[PDB]
Amino acid sequence: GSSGSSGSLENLATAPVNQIQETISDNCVVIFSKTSCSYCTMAKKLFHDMNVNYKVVELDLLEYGNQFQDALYKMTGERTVPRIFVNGTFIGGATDTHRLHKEGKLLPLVHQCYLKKSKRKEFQSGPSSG
Repeated sequence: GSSGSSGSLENLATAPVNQIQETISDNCVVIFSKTSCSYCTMAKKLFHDMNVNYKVVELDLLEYGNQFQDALYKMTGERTVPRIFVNGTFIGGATDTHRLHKEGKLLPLVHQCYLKKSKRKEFQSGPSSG
């Protein structure tokens, strides 16, 4: 916690939020959690047991954690952890994600990120200069 000399941050067009959007877009499953909660392990245990290659990231340890921490809070609307992101959509948290698998509302997506990738007759948005 820090008080005073607050209410002013450098201006830039490279917010930490955009950096994440790309991560979830490329990757298949990203779990943004910290090392201050217990549920943090639940998520890992859930996927780990499912044998579904997952990608967790500890913000607490990350120097710029307080940053990527907020950006997410806006994409989810809450500040709870861990945080599971599938297909650029906050399907829910540790508990929620756990329930889905049961109702089979999580697998249907897990088999999508990778699906529809193999080279095929399809136009995709890509950068180009010369």
